[PDB]
Parts: sequence; C-alpha cells; structure tokens
Amino acid sequence: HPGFAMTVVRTDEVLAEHILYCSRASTSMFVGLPSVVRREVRSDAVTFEI
Amino acid sequence: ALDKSIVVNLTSRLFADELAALQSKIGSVLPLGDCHRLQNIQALGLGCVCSRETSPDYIQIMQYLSKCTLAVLEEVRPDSLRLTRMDPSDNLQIKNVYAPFFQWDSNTQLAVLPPLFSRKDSTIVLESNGFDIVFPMVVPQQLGHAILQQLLVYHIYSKISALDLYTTNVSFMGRTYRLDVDNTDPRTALRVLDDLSMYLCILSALVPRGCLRLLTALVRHDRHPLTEVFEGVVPDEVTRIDLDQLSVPDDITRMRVMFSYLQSLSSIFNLGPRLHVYAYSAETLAASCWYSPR
Amino acid sequence: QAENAARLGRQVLGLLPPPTHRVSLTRGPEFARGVRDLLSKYAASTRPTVGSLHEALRQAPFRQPTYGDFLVYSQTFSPQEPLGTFLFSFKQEDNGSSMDMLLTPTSLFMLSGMEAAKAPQTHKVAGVWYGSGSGLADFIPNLSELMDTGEFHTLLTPVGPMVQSVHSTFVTKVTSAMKGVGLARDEPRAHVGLTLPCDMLVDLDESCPMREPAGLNVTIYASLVYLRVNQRPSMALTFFQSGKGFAEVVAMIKDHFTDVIRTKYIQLRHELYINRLVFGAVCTLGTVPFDSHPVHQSLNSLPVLVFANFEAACGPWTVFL
Repeated sequence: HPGFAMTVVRTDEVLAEHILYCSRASTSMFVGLPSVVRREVRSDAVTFEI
Repeated sequence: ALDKSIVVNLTSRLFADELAALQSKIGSVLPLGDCHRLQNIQALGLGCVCSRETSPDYIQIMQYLSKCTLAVLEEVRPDSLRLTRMDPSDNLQIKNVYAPFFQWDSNTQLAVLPPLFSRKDSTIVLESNGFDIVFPMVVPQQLGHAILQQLLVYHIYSKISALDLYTTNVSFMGRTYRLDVDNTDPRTALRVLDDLSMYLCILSALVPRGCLRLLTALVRHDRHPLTEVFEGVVPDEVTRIDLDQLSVPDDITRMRVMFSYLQSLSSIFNLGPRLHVYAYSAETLAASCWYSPR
Repeated sequence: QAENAARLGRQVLGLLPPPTHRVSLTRGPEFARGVRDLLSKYAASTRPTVGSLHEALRQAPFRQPTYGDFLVYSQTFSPQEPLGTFLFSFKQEDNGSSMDMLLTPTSLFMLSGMEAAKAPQTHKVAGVWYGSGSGLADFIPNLSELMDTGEFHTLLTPVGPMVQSVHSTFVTKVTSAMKGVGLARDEPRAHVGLTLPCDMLVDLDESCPMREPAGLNVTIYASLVYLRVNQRPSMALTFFQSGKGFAEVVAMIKDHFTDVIRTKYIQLRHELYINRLVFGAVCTLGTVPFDSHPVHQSLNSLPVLVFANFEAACGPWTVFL
C-alpha cells in the first residue's frame, strides 16, 4: 500500500424510454408554401430541392 | 438552368451588436465546406483551420482555401444568414468592402488570400453562438504574389535567429504594410521552403555561361535602372564560373532545361482561385467577374 | 416512305442549337416572356404531378461535346477494348496522307518495359494483347533516344475516352471524345464513362480520417516518370485522383515518387548530363464530379474501374521535380 489513498469517478449511461406530455394549444404554428429549386445539373441525373 | 443559393440555419437570435458588423459587410466572399442549401454555422467560418488558441499557419490556411467552394452574401436576416454561390465559370456581382482598402478598375485581376494584416479587424466573433467567423481577403494579383513573397522570406530569417523592418513589411507603390506574425506554425510554411531548396540548387547547376558573361560585361560600367541590386560590384562567385570558353550548343540544351523548370515554379507559388474582372464600377464599389477553376 | 422522311423533319428541327435572343423593339415587352431557362424556382402545389412540372423539366442546359476521328493501324490499337479506355495521340512526323498512332495505357506499358512487380496485374493482360514488345517498337525507332533527352512527354497530347470503334482487318477507325460526356453509340440515351485499370490508378486522398472539405470537383491527373532500370532508360505512367488543388498535389506526387528520385540520382554523382535531369510531367485529364462512386469491374482476369459522368478537359505538360 503506497502512501496515499484515492477516489475513483466513473460515468454511466442508460437507454431509457420517455413519456412526453404536452398541454393543449401551447404553440401557434405557421405553415408556408413549398417551392422547387433545381440545381447541380449533371449529365446522368438532375438534383432537385423542395 | 442552374440555381445558386445557400441559406444558413442558426440556432440563436443574433444580437444587435454583431448584426451591425454583418450589415456593414453585405457584399463579401467567405469560403464554406459543403455544397448544400441548408448548412450549420460551423462551416461558414474560415476559422475551422484558424482559431485563436490554435497557432495559425498562413500557408496551410491558404492551402486550405483552394479546396473549398466560395460564396457571396445576399442578406443578413436576424436569424438566418443567406448566401449565394460561385461556380466555374459563372459571371456574378462582387462588391469590395475589404478594410485594408485598395483601388480596382475595369480589366483587373484578383485573388483570394487569408487575412494577413489585422485578424482582429477582419474577423468578428459571435458570443451568442460561441463560434467565430473568419473572413478572407481579396487582393489584386500583384500584391497577391508580393505578400506571399515576403512570408516565404520571413520563415527563412526566423530560423537563422535560432530585424523586423526588412522581414515583416510588404512593399508597394505608395504604401508600406505590416504583416501579422505573433504566433505562426512554421512547419507547413517550411515544406514549401523544403521544395524551394530542391528547385533552386538544380537551377544553380545548369546555369548558362554566356548569361553569366553578360553581367560581367554589364554591371561594371553600363549601369541600368533595374540592375541596382548588385550596387556596381560583381559577386565573387560569378568570376569563378566564367573561366570556360563559350559555345552555342552547350547553352541550347541548358536554356531549354532552364525554361522547363520555370514551368514548375508555378506549382509552388500558386495563389487560390483567381478572378478575372472585366467590368468594375467605381462609385458603387460593385464589380463583375467570372470565377476561375482550381 | 416520306413518313421516314417526316421523322427527320421532327428530329433535326427538334435538335438544334438554341437561336439568338433577338426581338424587335416595336413588339414591346414580349421578350421577357421568351426567357424561360433563367427561371429556376418553379411553383409547387399540395399534390404536384408531371403535368404540373412538364414545363419545368423542359428547360435543360446545352451540352454537346466535340468528337475526334482517328484512322489507326489495326496492329497498334488492340482490336478488343472495354470501350471506355483512355487514349493518347503520339505524333512524330506526317509521313503518310492520313495515318495516326494511338496509345492505350496498356499499350504504353509495353513500350515502357518496366519490371513486372510495379504493375503485377496488367502485365499478363497487356502481354496477350500484343507480342513481346517489338510489335510496337518497330514504328518508333527512337525509343532509346527519346528517353535520354526527355522529349517523350512533349509528344503526347491527351485525348480522352473512347466512344465508338469500327474494326476492319488492316485499318481500325477510332471515334474519341473531348470536352466532356461522350454519347454512347450502340445503346441509345446512354453515356460513355472513363475506365481505368485498377493497377494503374493511385488514389491520393485517403484518410482514417484521424476532416477534409467537400466540393463539386475532383480532378484526375496523369503522370509520366522517366527512370532507369537494368541501366536502360524506361518510362512509368501512373494516374492520380485528387481534389486538393494544383498547389498541393505537386508536393504530394513528390512524396509518392520519393524512392524513384533517390534510386536514379545515385547515378549522377559520377556522370552529370544536363539532358538526364528532366524527370517527370503532369497533365490534367479533366474534372470528375464529387461523390460519384468508382465501380469495380472484372474483364478478361483484369479489374477495371469506371467513372460515371466523366468530362474531359486536357491541359499542358508541366515538368515536376
């Protein structure tokens, strides 16, 4: 036994499932309009964006 | 045809302090990592390679700059940054707000450089998100070279010291400037010097003898405006090599190899992507240019 | 029979370059209605359909490459190829009316004459497309002297990938591609990519990561190295795939060919010939778009990579050392 003593610290992780309750009408939401943007046009394919 | 737009999501509302600097630079070029519409703020800065606690190495930062795509700002909304994109080869408006100010005109040439004069001026920190944003500097191609010319000379003469007026000052017609060297990592700036020791001593082996004899006929009496480097005295080495007789077909094989290795010195003195400006407005500070490929 | 001629009325008038945008001023602001492909944000609905976006797909960019037509001896160009190989136009002197010399990278491995262990795969394959190496050495008698003074990288003009090759007994026609994506002849609506043998290609960006930025571009580089084996001059051609930009890869290619620089230049402590100092050259074979996966293949075996969406843009030869 050497001169000093010592403490040891860990961490621990637990996969837990969770219950989320939310009261009524807590958030007012705004929903815009979807648009289409075409870009990165190549010779085998064309990429879009919505 | 093709669209170009990058809108940047941001997780916190910006302050009125930091928005006033971003409203000041509404036309500016900053590089960013990926090619998408949505983008995190941790790619917008140049400071992923140049942070405060990390010692910056401006050659490696400039080496970083040719990889990335470059982008121009459109608006600064108080939540989302909105940018437009630069692709080779596309004509686009560019507007210089860049603080160590130089003057451009129509039919000029440009380059993009890391900030080499004032980092605190050319970088703004965002205390709301904790991540800082670093702006590069756009420079005409003559001073685009001439700043890199001084920084390669500087790492040569900081290693010999193991004073400042000759090593840290970039010269130009009308103005002198101060390079920002307090903390520089020389190891990526010395591998460029490691290849310079390769090219330059090969060029000292295949030296044309007649073009050495030309200076022995020139600088002793014939004084010219651009030969004031030698100050009127021949170097001691040049008298030693000229003992051989001249012959034409020796130098014909030599001067082609002298020619072919100066093709290689493009690769070590490269800038970033270049910008050939065709039309520049003066009072509006706008311009028009096509982005060159790397 | 004019219904067959009515087909050419459709296809030729349908396939043209777009005409110049010229509207007289007396018509008014009708010219703004004649600008459709600059519009790039199309409206969407709750349930969009093709009939809502058949106008959106109609504007497409203008892409047409410029082909090359080569008339080759049937001995030099091996009669069977995987239809996407890379090419070279070697040129010495116009001696005939129209005869041309073309070099696949399997063929240039045979004129080289390097050791088997440098490329352990293609040596078996390139040994059965040709003879022992004198079937092609008869056409260039200066292959000893073109290596000494170092003029061989000045005589190659990189061409690109194949498109079509109609083969006869004595004369083989080769249709090559420049400026970009060559249209496939036999399969309609297909595109010929560039294929390299897996042995010749040397990747450059490879990390643990132990981060590099993305982009739109990655540039295939050609390389060609003068060296000496068995005290006889010989060449070595390697490829590179990197998007690091030209300022890095010249320093990166020096680290790949470190040993080749060292084993040669032990010789010149004794004899210093200025003609011998030239070492290698690097061309630019054109860009590749990002994140396209190179797909491995197998031919006869011979593993062969492939690059979809390849476009070609040839460059100069610059002498690195």
